[PDB]
Amino acid sequence: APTLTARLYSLLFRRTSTFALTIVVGALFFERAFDQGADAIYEHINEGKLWKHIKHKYEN
Amino acid sequence: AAKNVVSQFVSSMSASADVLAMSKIEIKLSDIPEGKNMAFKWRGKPLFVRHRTKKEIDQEAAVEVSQLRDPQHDLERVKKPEWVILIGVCTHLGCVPIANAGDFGGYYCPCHGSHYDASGRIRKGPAPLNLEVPSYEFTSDDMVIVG
Amino acid sequence: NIRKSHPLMKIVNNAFIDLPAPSNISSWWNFGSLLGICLILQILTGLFLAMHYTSDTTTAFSSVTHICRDVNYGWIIRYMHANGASMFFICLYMHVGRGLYYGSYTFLETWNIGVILLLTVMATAFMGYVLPWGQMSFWGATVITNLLSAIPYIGTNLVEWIWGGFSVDKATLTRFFAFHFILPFIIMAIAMVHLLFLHETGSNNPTGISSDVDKIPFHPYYTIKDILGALLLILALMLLVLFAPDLLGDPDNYTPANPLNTPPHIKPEWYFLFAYAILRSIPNKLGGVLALAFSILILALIPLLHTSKQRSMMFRPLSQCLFWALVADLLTLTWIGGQPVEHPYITIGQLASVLYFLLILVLMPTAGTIENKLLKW
Amino acid sequence: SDLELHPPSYPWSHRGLLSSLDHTSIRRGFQVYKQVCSSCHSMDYVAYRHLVGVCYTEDEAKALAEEVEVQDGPNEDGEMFMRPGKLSDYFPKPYPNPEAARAANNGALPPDLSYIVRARHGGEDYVFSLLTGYCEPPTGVSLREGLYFNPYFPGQAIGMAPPIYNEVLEFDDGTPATMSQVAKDVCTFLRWAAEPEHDHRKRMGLKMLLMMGLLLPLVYAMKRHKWSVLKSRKLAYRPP
Amino acid sequence: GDPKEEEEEEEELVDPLTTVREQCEQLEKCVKARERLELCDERVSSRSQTEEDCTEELLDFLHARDHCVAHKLFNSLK
Amino acid sequence: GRQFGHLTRVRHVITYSLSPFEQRAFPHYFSKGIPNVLRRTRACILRVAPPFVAFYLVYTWGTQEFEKSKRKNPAAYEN
Ligand code: HEM
Ligand code: HEM
Ligand code: HEM
Ligand SMILES: C[C@@]1(c2ccc(Oc3ccccc3)cc2)OC(=O)N(Nc2ccccc2)C1=O
Ligand code: FES
Repeated sequence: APTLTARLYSLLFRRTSTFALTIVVGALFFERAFDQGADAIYEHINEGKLWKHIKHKYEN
Repeated sequence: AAKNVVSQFVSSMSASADVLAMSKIEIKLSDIPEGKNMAFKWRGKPLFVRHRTKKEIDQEAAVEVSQLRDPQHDLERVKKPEWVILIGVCTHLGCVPIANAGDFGGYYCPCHGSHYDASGRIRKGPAPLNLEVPSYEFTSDDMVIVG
Repeated sequence: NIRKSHPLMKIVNNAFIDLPAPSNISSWWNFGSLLGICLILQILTGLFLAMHYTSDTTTAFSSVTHICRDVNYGWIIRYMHANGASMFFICLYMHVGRGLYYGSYTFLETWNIGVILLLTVMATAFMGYVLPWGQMSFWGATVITNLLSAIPYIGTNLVEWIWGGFSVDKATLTRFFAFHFILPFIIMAIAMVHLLFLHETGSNNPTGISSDVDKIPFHPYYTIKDILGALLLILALMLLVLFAPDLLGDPDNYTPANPLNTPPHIKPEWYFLFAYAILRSIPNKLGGVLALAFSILILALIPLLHTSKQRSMMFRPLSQCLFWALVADLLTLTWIGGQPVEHPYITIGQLASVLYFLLILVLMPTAGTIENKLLKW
Repeated sequence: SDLELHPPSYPWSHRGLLSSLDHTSIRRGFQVYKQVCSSCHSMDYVAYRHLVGVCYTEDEAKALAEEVEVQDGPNEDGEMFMRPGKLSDYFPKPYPNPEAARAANNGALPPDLSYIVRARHGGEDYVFSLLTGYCEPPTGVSLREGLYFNPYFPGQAIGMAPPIYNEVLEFDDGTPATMSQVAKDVCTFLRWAAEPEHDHRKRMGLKMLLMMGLLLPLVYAMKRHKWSVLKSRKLAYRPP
Repeated sequence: GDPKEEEEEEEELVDPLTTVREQCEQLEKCVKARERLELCDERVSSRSQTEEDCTEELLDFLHARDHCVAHKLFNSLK
Repeated sequence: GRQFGHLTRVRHVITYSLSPFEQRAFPHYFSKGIPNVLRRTRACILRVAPPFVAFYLVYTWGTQEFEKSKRKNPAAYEN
């Protein structure tokens, strides 16, 4: 039983190759998860959007 | 934060208001002479049309597909033979082709040099693609639109 | 491999990596690099705004709105520019204050170059502000330009010359666009010359005592200290852009052109307030503009008035009190410069104006002399 | 003459830090510009497409644009006719050369358009309180001609006839076109006409504090790490 | 009084700003300003030829009214 | 410029130091920092603060006079 940060260090941080690979792969997900999670926060507090407003007009 | 602000700054150089025009200019084309060439704008981009005289039909009724770079036949190109509906830019660079001045059909992009015909499709030079005139729909024999 | 030999990286290394710097420079020292960031900020956004702005009298106000409504993200770029101009002054002010308090002006050349850099950016921001051809842009342009008319004998040929006509019109908006585009490149060159003279001695520090016995490399230390501080400059800039776009921005520039009608109470941008109050104080044309010029041109007299045997004000209780009285006085000038020329205000405004000069030209130097005596030096 | 009062207190639903607009109220507000304000005030910078995003629908935007006639470009004769109504250039311009608005309204020039932020301190409120606050002209002061009196405005006196409560309506919903309700909507809409970016900006703005709240502590910790070595260093002087 | 005339009161048209103004126009600091106004409102009727204005005494009153107008109002609107 | 190796002469001082990966970046951040800021505050209030309250007092007075003098005014014109 080593620790987490240790595992992370051994497998990914030691080399600048992996270190860099890990962060670019980290940004790809962070951006996607931050945008989503953050939009939903923006929406939940508002709700006088163009969204809910739409619902009213699938017609023409 | 870096690609967000770099994207925004980059996306700013893309077009701004421009989601263009209506066009469809009411065209009467059994109105214009036997076979003269007419050009309008459909978003500020020259659209040129000749009629399609008897003698002129068959120069394009005799095509050739077995030796091309893009596929078709004039009659197979548009919906009705003696009635085609061209645009007018040139797939090479952006030199607007002139009315029946070169070889084959009529077309001929100068700006340097390249050929086309009455169907427009490129046959001789530097340009890689056939040009493009959206659809061709008239409405009735006497009237017309574009696309 | 080596940073030291390559004719190019050698400059970089000697400026940002191996430069020996005081172990003890404070947050107050972060502003010079923030002024550099400001200049670059102004340069990038400035440029992208130039890809869409048009310099003709008619479409000027309009093209700017084209940017804020039509051009993708123009609004964010436009606000960063405007709010970047304010930050730039915030930084100038701190930077110049830091130099006064800590005696940094004793580096003659680099301080003198700084004054030039100060006037250059003020010239730059002025031309900038006129660009959208709003009411204040126009009247502000009219006020400031007319200062030159006070100059004896050649005053009017000069304003008309700078106008390219009989008043701020067509010709002026176009030339101001031009000069406003080139000035920041010229600023950039002066700043490199500023940095050159500074490296000759290296940085000063809070104590005013030589740090050659305790130098550290600019690189790991000030590299990160500067990064952290850039992010702070950024937060403060975004807060404005993203929560308070119009806060420092006068509502009247949101209304086009009126060479016929001057707004009721025209109000300078913010960073001109204190100087505006000084100019206004004195009811005289010539003397106002003279007082105005002197109010800024005084920085270059500062070094002659150093009187203390110590460099910094860190060990100088008297000078410290007078320094803040100076700051408090400037803050008063600011308040007053943004107020109507009337009863309580003109008198307050005249007393603050004598105080500013009274404390720089006489109070500070006398404090220094009594601090020396108190110490038996 | 030189005396005057300032606007009340703003409870808008677009006043706080993060705070969208009630896009339904932006609708109603356009309707107010459409039927009432339009006949006097030019709104030179907005267009039918701009609404597509905000209050209407693609198809709806076209339809509303089609209810007017602009002066379309010349054809072969060197003409100048009229056309159904695009979707690409609002511009119902009530008056040609501005002086025509002066002639009609009598001196007074019906100003600007996409209002607030515009030259009016206390933007939306000033307007709301201007429209909603017409009142009886108190004793001692006459009005050179029955101009029109308004407690707010600069100089309490001048210009525009009180155009609110002539209960024009076409609010679908089932919303009572009352004095106030029509004003709240018109100011709300005018807010969006002056600042269309308003909602995106605060969503970004959110992200800026959220990101800054991550990065600030982190970058700070990076600097302390590297500065550790100096902060805890120990000195000793050992002369002969 | 009576329902059919309530929708007619809705067609004769309705109250928003009025019920709130009336209710605020009613209040402490307000009646005080109105009272200061009413008094000055009289001293100009007095010499109804040759004399000043009463613009100022009016402004004070709106200030107090519209203030509590803004606080309370909007809750009713929609 | 000047380079490490040619700055100045130092004799007899020892500097002991630790690796960043061996120490904390925030040891007693609050335990020792708060007291420290209180102390730097005390050390400078008397010089920094007074000029500003002086401006503050003139700020409130000044505006007070402005309002009462011009607007509010129209005091007596009695006949
Ligand atoms: C419709 C609901 C409407 C609104 C809203 C509106 C707004 C408005 C503002 C905000 C002003 C600004 C006051 C100022 O500049 O400080 C203003 C001014 C004038 N208006 Fe208006 N207006 C609306 C409608 C109309 C209508 C239908 C008319 C014509 C009858 C009209 C007229 C005027 C005039 C004249 C002015 C100028 C006031 C002045 O400076 O003398 N408005 N309006
Ligand atoms: C790279 C050189 C620069 C260029 C090309 C540039 C370009 C422009 C343009 C096109 C405008 C008009 C558009 C608008 O108003 O938004 C403008 C306005 C302005 N710029 Fe610059 N600028 C430059 C450097 C500066 C500098 C050094 C400053 C001073 C910090 C500055 C501060 C301003 C200001 C205050 C305005 C008026 C802003 C407003 O309120 O609209 N810019 N600039
Ligand atoms: C374009 C405007 C300016 C830029 C880009 C600029 C840039 C810098 C930089 C990078 C430093 C290095 C360290 C530090 O942050 O302090 C510095 C130091 C200094 N600058 Fe500037 N500065 C500018 C305006 C000024 C002004 C207006 C003055 C004075 C009128 C000035 C005089 C000095 C002095 C005296 C120092 C000495 C450093 C010290 O004593 O601590 N500079 N500047
Ligand atoms: C932004 C601004 C400006 C910019 C730079 C300036 O340069 C100085 C700043 C401080 C001290 C001296 C000059 C001064 C004003 O440009 C401008 O038109 N104004 N507006 C203005 C309003 C009233 C009188 C005079 C000017 C500015 O504030
Ligand atoms: S662009 Fe037409 S031949 Fe080159």
